[PDB]
Amino acid sequence: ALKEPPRDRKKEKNIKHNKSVSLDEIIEIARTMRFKSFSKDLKGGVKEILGTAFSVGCQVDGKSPKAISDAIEAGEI
Amino acid sequence: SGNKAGYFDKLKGLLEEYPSIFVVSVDNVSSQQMHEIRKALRGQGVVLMGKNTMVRRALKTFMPDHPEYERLLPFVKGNVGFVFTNGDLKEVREKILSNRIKAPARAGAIAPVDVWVPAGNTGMEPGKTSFFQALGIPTKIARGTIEITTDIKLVEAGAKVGPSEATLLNMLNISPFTYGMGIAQVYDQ
Amino acid sequence: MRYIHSEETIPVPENLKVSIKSRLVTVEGPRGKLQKDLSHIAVNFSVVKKGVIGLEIHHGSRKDVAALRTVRTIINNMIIGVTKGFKYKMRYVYAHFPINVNVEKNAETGCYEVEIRNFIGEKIVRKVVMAPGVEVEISKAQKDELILSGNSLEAVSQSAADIQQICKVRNKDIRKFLDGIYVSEKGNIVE
Amino acid sequence: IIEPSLKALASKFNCDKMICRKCYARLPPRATNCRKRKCGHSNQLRPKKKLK
RNA sequence: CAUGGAAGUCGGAAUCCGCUAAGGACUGUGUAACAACUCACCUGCCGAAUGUACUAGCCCUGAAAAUGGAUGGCGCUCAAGC
Ligand SMILES: [Mg+2]
Ligand SMILES: [Mg+2]
Ligand SMILES: [Mg+2]
Ligand SMILES: [Mg+2]
Ligand SMILES: [Mg+2]
Ligand SMILES: [Mg+2]
Ligand SMILES: [Zn+2]
Repeated sequence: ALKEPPRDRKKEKNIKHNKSVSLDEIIEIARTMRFKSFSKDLKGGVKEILGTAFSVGCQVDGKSPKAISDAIEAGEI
Repeated sequence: SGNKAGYFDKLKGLLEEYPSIFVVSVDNVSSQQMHEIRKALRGQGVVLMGKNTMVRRALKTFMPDHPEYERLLPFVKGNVGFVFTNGDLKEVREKILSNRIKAPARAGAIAPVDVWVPAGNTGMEPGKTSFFQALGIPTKIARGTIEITTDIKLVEAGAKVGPSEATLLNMLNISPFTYGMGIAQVYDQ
Repeated sequence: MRYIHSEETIPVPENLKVSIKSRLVTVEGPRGKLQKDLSHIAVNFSVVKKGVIGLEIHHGSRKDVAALRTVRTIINNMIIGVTKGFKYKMRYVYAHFPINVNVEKNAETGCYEVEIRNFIGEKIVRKVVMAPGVEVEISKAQKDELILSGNSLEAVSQSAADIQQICKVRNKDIRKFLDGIYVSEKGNIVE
Repeated sequence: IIEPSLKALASKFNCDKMICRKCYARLPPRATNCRKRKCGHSNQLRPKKKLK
């Protein structure tokens, strides 16, 4: 849903890789809907999961979704 | 073999902290069953089973931390798991017995007891009558529903179930198999 | 490199009798009697226990040791045949011309012979006579089945292979002309 | 026409084979060396190509 | 994400985490697509060796000519061969 601007019609015929989205607490807020559906202990694993889930987007700017999830240094909530 | 090395410290660390160990005899049980019982017992107790421990408990038996391990040495035979928990033995007697699944037949599974279909109305679409005619079951269509007038023996106890009857058994939601957790003798009780 | 001692054992059920003399095996049980001659192999037979037969080779080479398991399985097959018998099943496969067979009864002696007509629409009448001790039936369980049964695996299998080998197509592409008679199932008479 | 299971049974005996590249001998599907002596037990085998 | 439709399996580029001894942004089949099945992988049995390349001794294929034929002959196999 976040994507990039609006996915206007007749634009998906060519490459549609312009779906870059920001990497911030907005994704962590969106993770509460899933709420660690499959175990994940206290949802720390789910937090890493959802963070690295947008691996195509490569997070925002220099930071990468995989690097962000791999580095266990952020707050739980 | 990183997980192989990681298993050793977990087993020795976990055995000493928990004074109570419960043995479980689980065999041919679906993965989802262990998933659900793991989530049910997630708050209290941790369940973990693995390959046979030929010398990994014998090393704990050599040194004196628990003289009672060598009493439990001969109890391991095969496909037996261990449960580490801190709850009472009385309360854990029937704690893990929940969620007994209703295993369907597997096209030839030996039925221990004779299987019978009680008289009644099946209620399904009458397009399936070819399945009944395959076994030659006397069926009469009433109000668009197939009704079995007279009970017909499906398979003798201890005999292989016919593939057509076994397939019909899936949609009929009746089977002789009920799979559940197995309780083994623990601490010579 | 010569191996000092190689040994194998065969258990024997409490139903049949076995006697060996000059490396000649005689097996007799509820369903009949069989004979085999093994004078061409240097093996030492012995009775290990109350119901176990042992056989072994001393100072044998690799090639000599190889035959020990063959001998063991042959005698085990004899035991199976004398206590449960054998049964083979075969199927007929034709595309256009139906193939007709006639398994007439004993021809004044114990041998059976099966007559095959109308193979790929040919007017040859072709005749094969099987070894004694093999019983042939046309199945009534379902359509287009031939049943072979007997006591000895070697004779039952050889007769079946004779039937398989007699129906051959010549001067044609066999990837296209799949006409013929083939074996489809092997098992025991009991269970 | 031939029902598929019978066609598979018949194909098992004359379609799924290995072919030696030196003497054109028929070999079992999983064989690795030719059994004939005139080619020297060569290990240059190719599958029998199907008909299509 | 495109998408009748393509929940791995026209496809594009990515390819993470949960819980395990292991069970996948999937190993195929299958299917509108899924599911299913299987595979992979670990475990239940088991009971001591295994796999992958190379090196050289003997033997074999590679090894087709004209009168009948020559390790000197007969013959020889834990040799009467090396
Ligand atoms: Mg031609
Ligand atoms: Mg030479
Ligand atoms: Mg010479
Ligand atoms: Mg000389
Ligand atoms: Mg010598
Ligand atoms: Mg001399
Ligand atoms: Zn060859």
